[PDB]
Amino acid sequence: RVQPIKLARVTKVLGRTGSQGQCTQVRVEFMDDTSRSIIRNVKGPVREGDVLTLLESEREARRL
Amino acid sequence: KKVVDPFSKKDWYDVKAPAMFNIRNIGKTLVTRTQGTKIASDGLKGRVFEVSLADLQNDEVAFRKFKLITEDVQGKNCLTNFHGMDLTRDKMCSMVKKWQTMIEAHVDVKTTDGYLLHLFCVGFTKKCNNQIRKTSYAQHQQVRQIRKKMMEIMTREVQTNDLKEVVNKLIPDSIGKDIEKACQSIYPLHDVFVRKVKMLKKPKFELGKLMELHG
Amino acid sequence: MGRVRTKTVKKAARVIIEKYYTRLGNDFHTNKRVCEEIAIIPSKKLRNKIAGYVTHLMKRIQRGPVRGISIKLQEEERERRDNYVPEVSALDQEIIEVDPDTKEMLKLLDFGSLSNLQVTQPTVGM
Amino acid sequence: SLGPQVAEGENVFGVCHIFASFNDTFVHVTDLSGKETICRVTGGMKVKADRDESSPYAAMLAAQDVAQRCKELGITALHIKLRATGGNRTKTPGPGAQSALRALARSGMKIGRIEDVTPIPSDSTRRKGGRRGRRL
Amino acid sequence: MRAKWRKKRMRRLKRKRRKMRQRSK
Amino acid sequence: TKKRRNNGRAKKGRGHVQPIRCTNCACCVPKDKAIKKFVIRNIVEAAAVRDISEVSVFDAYVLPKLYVKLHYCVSCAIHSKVVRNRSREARKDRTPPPR
RNA sequence: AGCAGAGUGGCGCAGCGGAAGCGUGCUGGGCCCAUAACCCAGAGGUCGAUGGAUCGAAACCAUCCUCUGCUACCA
RNA sequence: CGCAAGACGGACCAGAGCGAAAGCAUUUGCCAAGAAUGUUUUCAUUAAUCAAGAACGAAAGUCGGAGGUUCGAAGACGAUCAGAUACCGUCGUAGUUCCGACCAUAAACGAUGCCGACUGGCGAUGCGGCGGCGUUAUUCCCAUGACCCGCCGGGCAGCUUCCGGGAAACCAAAGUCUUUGGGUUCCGGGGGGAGUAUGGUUGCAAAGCUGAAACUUAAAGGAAUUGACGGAAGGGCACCACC
RNA sequence: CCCCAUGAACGAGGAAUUCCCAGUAAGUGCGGGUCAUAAGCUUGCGUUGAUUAAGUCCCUGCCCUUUGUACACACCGCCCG
Repeated sequence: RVQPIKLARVTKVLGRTGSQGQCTQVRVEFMDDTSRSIIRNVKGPVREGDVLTLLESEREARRL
Repeated sequence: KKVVDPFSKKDWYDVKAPAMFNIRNIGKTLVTRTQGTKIASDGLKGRVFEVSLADLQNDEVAFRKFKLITEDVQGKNCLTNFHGMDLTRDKMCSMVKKWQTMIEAHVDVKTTDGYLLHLFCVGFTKKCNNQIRKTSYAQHQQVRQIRKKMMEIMTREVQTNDLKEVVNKLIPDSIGKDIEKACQSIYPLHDVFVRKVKMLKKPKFELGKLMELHG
Repeated sequence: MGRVRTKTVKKAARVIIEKYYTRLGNDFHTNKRVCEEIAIIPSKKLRNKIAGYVTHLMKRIQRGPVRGISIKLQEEERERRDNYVPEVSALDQEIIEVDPDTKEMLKLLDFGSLSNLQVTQPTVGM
Repeated sequence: SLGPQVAEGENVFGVCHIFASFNDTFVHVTDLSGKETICRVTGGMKVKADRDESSPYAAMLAAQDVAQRCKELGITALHIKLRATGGNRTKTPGPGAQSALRALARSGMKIGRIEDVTPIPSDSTRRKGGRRGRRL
Repeated sequence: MRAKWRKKRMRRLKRKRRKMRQRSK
Repeated sequence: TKKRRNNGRAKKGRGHVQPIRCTNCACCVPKDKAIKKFVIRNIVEAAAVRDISEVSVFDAYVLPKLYVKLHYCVSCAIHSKVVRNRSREARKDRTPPPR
């Protein structure tokens, strides 16, 4: 939306979800706040410690 | 309505509580500016104002909400009057639980003045001192005593003692605590609260008696 | 991956450690050549496995006792724990006294010495 | 837009009246008294699809606008009253209850208190669906 | 449901015979 | 023969009971055959608790809880999977499984 | 005769200012172990005549004829 | 924010209680009734089970009045479907409620007659009585209530096993049965035809009770075991599956 | 089999569907087989050599347990007016 482009980085990978394992739950640290953390769904193959490019942190994951 | 800028045609106000409350600044409201087809005060009186107990006393619990009605307006300050107290949901729910016997009664009662009230109380049985039993149920005979004695106390203290002194006893809840000890012999009991009071009838405005509260 | 050891390895590995405990080192290569001489393993790849498990067992046998096989020095220390423990030589500390309702039994059975009295409160959980 | 003449160290407290459950979410910010009120926004106004009116983001997008017009006026803090449908119905919050709070708080508005209010009978009239109830 | 229907079709049929015999006389 | 001994959940010594309605099948069953699930949750739910609690005007405040008593029926219990099929010798427990 | 419709490109109904429009049928393919249901694919071509605007005319608009529908008479 | 109408007694409410069964949850009072227990009171066999006959008896339905919020057969629509008189959505009459008469039926199921005797163990719960080393509540009290421990009755139930029984499932009764007999009522005879035919009787109506045969057929049915199957549940696996 | 001449459909393909995870897919040639004459086939071999995944039970199917069954010619079963 009218939020500027955010950047947030992985702290840990949780497990794979979706109905073919195509989605991946992941925990991410906000990269400006070190006590803030949100759970996300990320499509691509990820390792740990890599940075994403979030368009919002209003969105939050809860299920497949 | 759909008048142009309909929150720049409104007039702010303040709402003042009785002198018995330590913090008397309740909050703020707004009505539309006067027209000859309907004046400010006529659209401002007869409201209800839910306010917490903690908000006003500033020493104590966040439950025992009071309703207050604006009976008079005085130059951008809206003075209030008692209307009846109520209680939260979660507190009322949490106390109710399995393996207890809930005890309830009400009375219609009159004050020394012309105010008329209709109080609703509650008691719960105690999970006792060192039970190995998993029940706390009581006989039916025992309950009807406790209800009789919960009415007897709550009529004595409210039939005498004028409107303001009633309120003064309910804020620390001296009323409920008195019942808890007086019923203790026939079953110990933990908890007494007055979940509602509903001001049913009330006397004339009486400006002299009015300003006593806001003195 | 995979490669979970079969029972043919685990059967003979235990046997070979019991009867040739002394010959073992903790190196792979030395434990291989010993198994080659004290027995014949008819394959080469099989030999390289049985050595490696014999090595992996011998690591743990130098700690507490394994429950799949026995060696001599453990049965020594077994016997040493099971013939005297340093905790007592006295029975039990020689004098122990008891509270009443035991004293009443002893009264009716001709005993009347070495007692204390405490008459502990009612009752169960109370 | 004209607010009151002081709000510098104090706050002005409105009541938020969040509505819960399915096929609908309201957010309706009012006075302390609730007698008069300000803007009122629905998830059916943000999102048109007739099936995303109860969705999280539709409830968030609603409150993301409503919370602007609050601070525009001078209302800065909010007591919260909840409402699930009740009346011998589901009597349980929808999805868009948790949702709107998380959005409106972080937009910048203060939260003062929160409570549950739901209309719960002490046993009242028969529920629609018949003896055998809905199936399929 | 099945038996309760077999008892019902034969009930209405029995009623019709009564009417038809009452009609005949 | 019987796959029960109670033949309900309890109807011992009592000729009739007042029935009660399922919350999501909209069905009608007895009170003492209905699956009785009481529920405790926080109002705000624990994901956004940090983002809310900081933004309080008070310096402390314990949050309310959400108290609801739910009655499910036989079919709407199995389908939402609060219960499941169990073995022949494993139906004789009365005991709730621990948390 | 007043009013209305049409004068096939498989059928039947004839859709509109972009050369088959709609519904249906036939034939073939797909799905399925198979059938039904369901999903796709077709077909020589001023569409009665005489004219005008037009890039073009069953279809944009006229002048004529014929067949029918409703109404109805000259004969 | 106030008012009106009708309906309804949540959470608390439980393998808890009461009633012959059907059934029975807001307050307070009145009216009559009953079980269990206590008793060194009374009567002295006054009993048990039952053709005839009698009372009560869910819901729906019928007749006459009142009422009609809510839900809602019927009916009218909207979808889904090749079809869809259905499941689903909207509207909605009878009915749902109360008063006075009828109707006598239900998986009215513990699918298990009533009365009596004898035969294992263990822990609970509701009610009465009895005893107590213990704490607590009020006038410090006693009398008493609350909690704790044990004992004796009768009541709703549970757990446990080579009591014994049963085809098994299971059951301290469905046990004490070829070693067959405590008392007594009701009722059953392969599967269909059929709760039909017919006559009797009751009912305003709807129907209830009582109840055959001709003919047809070698299976119908119960419990348990092994497979296969499931638009059942929980795990695991495959580029002849998917992403 | 060779030489000259003739010069069509076809200008990236509907509904559907196959196969494949590392010297692998794809492109490209060669040997053997049948063979008197003759591979667009099959079986092997080299050469050039990617993209995408490091998963899942959604579809299709398979293994194990539990559960239900009027099925055992085994759901492509059985059975009603």
